[PDB]
Amino acid sequence: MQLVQSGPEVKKPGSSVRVSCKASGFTFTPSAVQWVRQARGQRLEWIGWIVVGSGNTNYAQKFQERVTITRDMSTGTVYMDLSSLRSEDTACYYCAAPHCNRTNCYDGFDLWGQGTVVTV
Amino acid sequence: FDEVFNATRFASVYAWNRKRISNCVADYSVFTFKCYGVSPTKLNDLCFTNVYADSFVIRGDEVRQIAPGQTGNIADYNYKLPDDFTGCVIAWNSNKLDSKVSGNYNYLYRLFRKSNLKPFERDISTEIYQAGNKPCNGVAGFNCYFPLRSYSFRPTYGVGHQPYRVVVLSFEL
Amino acid sequence: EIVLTQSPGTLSLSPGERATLSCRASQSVSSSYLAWYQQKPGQAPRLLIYGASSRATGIPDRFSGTGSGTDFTLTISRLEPEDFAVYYCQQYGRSPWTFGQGTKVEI
Repeated sequence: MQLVQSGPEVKKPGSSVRVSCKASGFTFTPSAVQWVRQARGQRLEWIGWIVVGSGNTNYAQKFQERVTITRDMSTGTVYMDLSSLRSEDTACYYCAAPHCNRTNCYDGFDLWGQGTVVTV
Repeated sequence: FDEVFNATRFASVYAWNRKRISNCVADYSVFTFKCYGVSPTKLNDLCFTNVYADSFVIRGDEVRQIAPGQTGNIADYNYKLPDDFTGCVIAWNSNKLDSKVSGNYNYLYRLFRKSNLKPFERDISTEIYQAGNKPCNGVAGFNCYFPLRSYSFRPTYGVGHQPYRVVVLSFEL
Repeated sequence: EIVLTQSPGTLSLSPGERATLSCRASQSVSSSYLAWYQQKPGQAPRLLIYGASSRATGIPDRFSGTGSGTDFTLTISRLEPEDFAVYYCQQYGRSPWTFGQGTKVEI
């Protein structure tokens, strides 16, 4: 009924970061989970989204070549991989998915994770 | 039995081709020769009078779901046997035959459907699916999903993703 | 690609009053694929409206939402002190996805 996200991480420029968004019931059930970033006091900015079922994915042109959203059915885990960290990326990252258990889905994005703080 | 094992090409799972073998004194002399209905003790002496022979290509790990009375992505949406199954489920691996350089994309398996399947039923229709409210007159990518996904079947994976051919004979009276 | 503009930037009205917000777009957006979010300092965002006309489960009826074409609006009838927050408008019909700028309401 909620989303679980890893704790804070620390990285220096040039490295890569992996963030895990772990849910329940994703397997066997359609679930379109997106990824949103938010710096301190700035507007929310979109990153990516992925369909847990078919693996279909789409990335922002700007964040292309820097973002890789990977899926794991067995553990019901979602991976957001970012490479070549830049100071502009230091921000909070949320994973959001719509309430989905009965095959059908709540069209809107309602569940939202606790957030993860990444600083570099 | 010369036509349903040495075939150059097999059908997918979202569809499947069977037959109506008859009037032939089945030389059952013919690897997981797992038989459920009647054991091979007397399979060479019978009066069945009517036999079918399906055909399927699936990943190794998913073969277990073929057996009756089990749940699974391909056994609850593509092919489910009845609880009173009377037949046999033969299967081996096609690691070095169906696998191809850079993989093969010709095989598919249905991923979404409205409801479960009834025994011995198939449905071949590629249309947008999924919604709460479904005002999806057009074709889109949010909750309107292409129903079929293609296997990978790369030239070389470890056992568990390689292609297994499985044939499920369905006897009758 | 689609650019969303949110106005007014800031609002200053006492509790109980009526506030109105405008979310403007640059191209036709299906009215079934728009939503609004509420954010308080440090917490996670909350879903308010899905489809621009359907209120999320359990949210007070004082909220209201309408609009069509390339301009959508949100109206709140009876404000209260805990509602002071920043609201973001998101169009979520056409890829690539997009959000709004943000607003503030106080007294």
